[PDB]
Amino acid sequence: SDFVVIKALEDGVNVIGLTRGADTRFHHSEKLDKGEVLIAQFTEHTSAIKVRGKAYIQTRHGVIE
Amino acid sequence: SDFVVIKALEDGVNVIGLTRGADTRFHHSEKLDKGEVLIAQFTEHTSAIKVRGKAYIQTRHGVIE
Amino acid sequence: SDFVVIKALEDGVNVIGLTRGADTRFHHSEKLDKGEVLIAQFTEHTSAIKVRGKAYIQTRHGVIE
Amino acid sequence: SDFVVIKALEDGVNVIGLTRGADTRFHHSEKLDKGEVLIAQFTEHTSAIKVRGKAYIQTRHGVIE
Amino acid sequence: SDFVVIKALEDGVNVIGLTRGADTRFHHSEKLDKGEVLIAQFTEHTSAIKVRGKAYIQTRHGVIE
Amino acid sequence: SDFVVIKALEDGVNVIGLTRGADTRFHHSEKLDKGEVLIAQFTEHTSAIKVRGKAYIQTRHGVIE
Amino acid sequence: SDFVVIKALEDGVNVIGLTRGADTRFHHSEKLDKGEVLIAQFTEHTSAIKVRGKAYIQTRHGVIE
Amino acid sequence: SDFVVIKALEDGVNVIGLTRGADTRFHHSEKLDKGEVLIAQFTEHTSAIKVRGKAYIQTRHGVIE
Amino acid sequence: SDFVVIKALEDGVNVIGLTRGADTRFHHSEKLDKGEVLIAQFTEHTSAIKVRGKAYIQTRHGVIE
Amino acid sequence: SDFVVIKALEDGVNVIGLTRGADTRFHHSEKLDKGEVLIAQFTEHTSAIKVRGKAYIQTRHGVIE
Amino acid sequence: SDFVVIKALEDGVNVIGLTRGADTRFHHSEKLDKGEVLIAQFTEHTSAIKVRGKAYIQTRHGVIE
Amino acid sequence: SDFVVIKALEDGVNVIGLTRGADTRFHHSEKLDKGEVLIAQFTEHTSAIKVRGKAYIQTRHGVIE
Ligand SMILES: N[C@@H](Cc1c[nH]c2ccccc12)C(=O)O
Ligand SMILES: N[C@@H](Cc1c[nH]c2ccccc12)C(=O)O
Ligand SMILES: N[C@@H](Cc1c[nH]c2ccccc12)C(=O)O
Ligand SMILES: N[C@@H](Cc1c[nH]c2ccccc12)C(=O)O
Ligand SMILES: N[C@@H](Cc1c[nH]c2ccccc12)C(=O)O
Ligand SMILES: N[C@@H](Cc1c[nH]c2ccccc12)C(=O)O
Ligand SMILES: N[C@@H](Cc1c[nH]c2ccccc12)C(=O)O
Ligand SMILES: N[C@@H](Cc1c[nH]c2ccccc12)C(=O)O
Ligand SMILES: N[C@@H](Cc1c[nH]c2ccccc12)C(=O)O
Ligand SMILES: N[C@@H](Cc1c[nH]c2ccccc12)C(=O)O
Ligand SMILES: N[C@@H](Cc1c[nH]c2ccccc12)C(=O)O
Ligand SMILES: N[C@@H](Cc1c[nH]c2ccccc12)C(=O)O
Repeated sequence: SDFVVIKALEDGVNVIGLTRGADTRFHHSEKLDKGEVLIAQFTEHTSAIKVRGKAYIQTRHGVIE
Repeated sequence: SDFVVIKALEDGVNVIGLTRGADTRFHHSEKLDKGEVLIAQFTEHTSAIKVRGKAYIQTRHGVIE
Repeated sequence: SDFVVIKALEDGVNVIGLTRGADTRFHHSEKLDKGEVLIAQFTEHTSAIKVRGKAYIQTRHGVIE
Repeated sequence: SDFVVIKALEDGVNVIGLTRGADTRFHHSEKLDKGEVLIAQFTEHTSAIKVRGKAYIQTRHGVIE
Repeated sequence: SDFVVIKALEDGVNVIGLTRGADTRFHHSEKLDKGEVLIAQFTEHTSAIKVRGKAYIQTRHGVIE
Repeated sequence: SDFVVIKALEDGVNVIGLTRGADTRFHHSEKLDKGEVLIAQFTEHTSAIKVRGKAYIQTRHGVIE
Repeated sequence: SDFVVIKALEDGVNVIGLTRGADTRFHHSEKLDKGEVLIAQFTEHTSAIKVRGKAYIQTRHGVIE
Repeated sequence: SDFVVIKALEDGVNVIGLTRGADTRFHHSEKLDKGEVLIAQFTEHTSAIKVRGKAYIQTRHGVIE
Repeated sequence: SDFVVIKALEDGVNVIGLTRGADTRFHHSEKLDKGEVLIAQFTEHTSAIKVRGKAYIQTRHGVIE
Repeated sequence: SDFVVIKALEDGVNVIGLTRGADTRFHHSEKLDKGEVLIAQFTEHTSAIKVRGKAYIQTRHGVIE
Repeated sequence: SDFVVIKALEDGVNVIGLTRGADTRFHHSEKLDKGEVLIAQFTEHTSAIKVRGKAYIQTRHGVIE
Repeated sequence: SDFVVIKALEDGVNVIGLTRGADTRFHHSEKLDKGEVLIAQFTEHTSAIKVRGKAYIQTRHGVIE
């Protein structure tokens, strides 16, 4: 499965997993402080990922700066 | 499954998931504030995605803005 | 499955799904207003997609405008 | 399955599906007026596609102008 | 399955499908007027395609004219 | 399955299918007149193809003339 | 399965595995001192990886520093 | 299955199929006169191909001139 | 399965295999003298590899030193 | 299965097939005259090929002469 | 399965196979004298390979000199 | 399966097959005299290949000499 790389560029960045299925809700919010990184897959339970806060992101489709 | 990357360039960008199957209706609306990102897959339940609001988008076919 | 990216360049763009199978009818018309984007897969129920109105389109085979 | 992209360059363009199987006949004719686009797959029921009228076409093998 | 793109450069171009199997005979003749295009697959029933008339052809191996 | 493209450069070109199996015989001879094109697969019944006469040939391994 | 390469650029770097499944908790924290490298897969039990501390990271999508 | 392209550059070229299996013998010799082409697969019954006489050959590994 | 190449640049480089599964602990420590190389796979039993000591490392994602 | 192309540059080039399995012995010797070519697969019965005599050889790894 | 190429650059080079499984031990040491080459796969029984002594090594990830 | 190409550059080159399995012994030594070529697969019975004597070797990972 595909994954995304998220580096926080400030404190309090939020990486949020949305549930896979007919129901869509937030199931987890991971806090990243400045400089911390989360490398997160799409999975059986996560089919969309939301990022709140200033972050540098890499995916297969390129960079978000 | 393929995914799309949506960066909101204004508050209130709406990412709308349309139901897979014989019938087509929206099943989820996810709102993004300016600078927020949604990385969203096509899934068993979502076979089309509509984006309303000023956004920067990446897919396998490149950039749409 | 393949997907197409359609950005409306004017109000009232229509993205129309044609039924997969022996019969061919329109099963859904998605109206896009100017600047809205639809990212739509080919699916069990949709084997052809018609676009009416001024639009910018990306597929695996390139850009249409 | 492969698909083709057809943009009408004049009114009254006709995209015609030919039946898959031992029998070959037209099963559907889709009319495109100037500037309209059809993105159409090969399918269980369609193994050849005929285009009548002035059109710009993209397939995996390139462009017809 | 592979497909071929045939653009007629004169009226009456004939695209001829030859039967798959131990026996070989034509099972279908599709005529194209000048400027018309046929996009045709190899299939369960068609294992060779003959083109008669002045035409521009694309296949996986490139252009034949 | 692989296919070959044969364009006759003179009248009376012969494209001959050889039988797949322990035995090898000619099962079909397709006559091409000048400018005609045959696009022919390897198949359950054809494992070698012989061409007699002046022709332009494309395969996956390049051009023969 | 995909893997990530993490080189600690200071003492006390923490590479944290998050549990695969409906629930998300930290199941392991691997402490890296300066110059140590961890090469870690995504696995049945780990579907997201968090990195705290100054580190140089390689994944399939590029370098993070 | 792989195939080879053989063009005779003189009369009396011989393309010979060797039997697949524990037994190795010639099962077929196809005569090519100057300019004639044989496009021949490896098959259930042919696991080596011998060419006698002046010929131009293409395979996946390049050209023999 | 992927593998990593580790060249020790000093005596006593430690290549440490971490257990695949719900639990994480080291199951093997392999020491390398200066100039020695270990080429090590990810496996049923090893889902993360830790390297301690000055080393030159190659993986699919490039060089880490 | 892979194949090799062997062009003899002298009379009496010997292409020798070695048996697949626990035991290794030659099971077939095919002789080539100057200019003759053998295109030979690896097979159920042949897992190594020895060439004796001056020859030009192509394989997936390039040219050996 | 992947393989590695090891050329000894001095006498007494040691290529050592480590056992696949929960248990890790040396199961074989192959001695290479100057200029000798071992081409060795990863296998059911070998999931890590250790090289002692001055050697030139090629793997899919590049060269160790 | 992968294969290697070995050209002897002197008389008495030895290409030695090592047994696949828990045990490792030499099961075959193929002597090559100067200029002879052996093209040898990895197989059910051979999981490592040793070369003694001056030789030119090609594998998927490049050339050894
Ligand atoms: N529960 C939704 C989540 C989702 C994925 N992609 C989306 C795009 C738009 C809206 C919601 C989604 C699903 O699995 O389909
Ligand atoms: N329910 C439709 C949604 C859809 C996907 N692609 C489309 C293209 C056009 C219109 C609707 C659609 C389907 O699954 O097929
Ligand atoms: N119902 C048709 C729709 C279609 C797909 N491709 C086409 C091309 C031409 C005409 C119709 C079509 C089918 O599934 O086959
Ligand atoms: N019914 C035919 C349609 C067709 C496909 N490709 C063709 C080429 C030539 C003529 C007819 C065809 C088939 O499925 O085989
Ligand atoms: N009936 C033949 C048609 C054919 C395909 N390729 C050919 C090449 C030569 C002659 C005939 C053919 C077959 O299926 O095999
Ligand atoms: N009947 C033969 C035809 C053939 C294919 N490739 C060949 C090469 C040489 C001679 C004959 C052949 C076969 O199926 O194997
Ligand atoms: N338990 C979650 C962990 C996870 C993976 N990717 C994520 C993205 C965001 C939040 C949590 C996650 C899962 O397996 O799905
Ligand atoms: N009957 C042999 C033919 C063959 C293929 N490749 C070869 C190489 C050398 C000698 C004989 C062969 C086989 O199937 O294995
Ligand atoms: N036992 C863990 C080991 C592991 C792999 N990748 C990791 C990343 C972070 C922490 C631990 C790990 C697992 O198999 O999942
Ligand atoms: N009978 C041996 C032949 C062989 C293949 N590759 C080799 C390399 C070295 C020595 C012998 C071989 C086998 O099938 O395994
Ligand atoms: N027995 C171990 C050997 C091993 C492979 N890769 C490793 C990395 C580090 C330590 C040991 C290993 C295993 O199969 O998993
Ligand atoms: N019998 C061993 C042979 C072997 C393969 N690769 C090796 C590397 C090192 C030592 C021995 C080997 C095996 O099949 O695994």
